[PDB]
Amino acid sequence: SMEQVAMELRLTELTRLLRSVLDQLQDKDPARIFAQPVSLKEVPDYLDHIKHPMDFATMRKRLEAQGYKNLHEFEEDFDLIIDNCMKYNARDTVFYRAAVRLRDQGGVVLRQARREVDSIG
Repeated sequence: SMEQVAMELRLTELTRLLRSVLDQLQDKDPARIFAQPVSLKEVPDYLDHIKHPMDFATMRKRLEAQGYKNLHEFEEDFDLIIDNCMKYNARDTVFYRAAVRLRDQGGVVLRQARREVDSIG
């Protein structure tokens, strides 16, 4: 139908905007701490601690399959990256501190993304 196509064009445009948001968030991780999944070869107990692991490559795969229907879903995955790290790693670690900085800096980007998504519909 024509409606399905219009819906698909909106999803494609949301995907465009989320790709730009993802790129901007990932620039706030210059150490690439959150770039890839935590390795189960190197942290064999990880899934005993963290039930829903997340990282920027896994988000990018979902994104390019147009798997985020709305900004809320995308933010849920970003929040998992941060929140998983702040539980697994202690406060005094480069990892925890990297998450805090990513959270704080990403807040600004996500604030304007919400306005853009609402604004453009």
